[PDB]
Amino acid sequence: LLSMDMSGIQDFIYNISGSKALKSLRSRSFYLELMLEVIVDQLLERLELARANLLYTGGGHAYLLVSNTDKVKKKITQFNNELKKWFMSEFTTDLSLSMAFEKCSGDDLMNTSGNYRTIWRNVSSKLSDIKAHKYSAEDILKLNHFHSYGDRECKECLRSDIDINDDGLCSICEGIINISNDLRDKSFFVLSETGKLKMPFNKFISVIDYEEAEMLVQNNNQVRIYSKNKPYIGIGISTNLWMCDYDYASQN
RNA sequence: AUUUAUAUACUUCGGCUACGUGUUC
Ligand SMILES: Nc1ncnc2c1ncn2[C@@H]1O[C@H](COP(=O)(O)OP(=O)(O)OP(=O)(O)O)[C@@H](O)[C@H]1O
Repeated sequence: LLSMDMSGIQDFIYNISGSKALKSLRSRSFYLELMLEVIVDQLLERLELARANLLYTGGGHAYLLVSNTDKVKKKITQFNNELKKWFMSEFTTDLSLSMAFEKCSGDDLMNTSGNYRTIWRNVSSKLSDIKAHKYSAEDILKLNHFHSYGDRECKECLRSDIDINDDGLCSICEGIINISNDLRDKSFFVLSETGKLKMPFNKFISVIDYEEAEMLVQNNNQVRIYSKNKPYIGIGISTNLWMCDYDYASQN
């Protein structure tokens, strides 16, 4: 039973002070949500496994029931290592993820003597105490010695480490603005290798409509269409992602 | 030269901080 926790959502989502703030917030919550979705899907691809194995997602949590094999464990550990590398490379304190798992048996799941709750609490506890130790030695040394030439804080996004560009905006928040602009009109989001917004596994997210999504399907491209609460799509890798995106300002 | 001594009605009714504008280089 594998559990994942996102570290810093309540902080990173609430460093917004600009005039376009509302557009980013819809884009920022969606950005974290899509991060979690793409990372969990990518994990399930590593496990050569099915989507039905995801028991619960939401907030910064995720719950999976995967095979108890040494192979599974080595893959989980390796992907955790690469994952931690990537987040350290992009935000380094604002967002982190945690991995944890604890053995369970069939007798446990069948609700024999309430041990289901015992294992649930055990996995929660291991997830919540592995967050104490997040950084090995060499990583913490690696952070502290970068006399690296960089620019200053993003206006929309409060971050010293980030480097601003045109109009005093960094790349990440400008892409956030663009995808926010596209949010209200277009309903489908694609996982593509060129795209707009930087995403974990060397991937990028852009926006599509059902027709060019269809062409992408007949383009046999390794794509995952992520939708805005649309059933009956039947387009490639159908992913009716569950999200509430409402704005009265678009009713004018 | 011998009785009043101000009396009742109404004791303010009608009509209820706008703009430049919030954030950064
Ligand atoms: N994409 C998101 N955008 C905005 N708020 C979110 C998003 N995802 C989750 N949240 C909410 O923000 C809350 C605060 O997140 P927080 O940073 O405290 O991390 P967490 O997931 O609760 O875990 P922990 O605090 O143990 O690290 C979450 O509990 C959740 O309800």
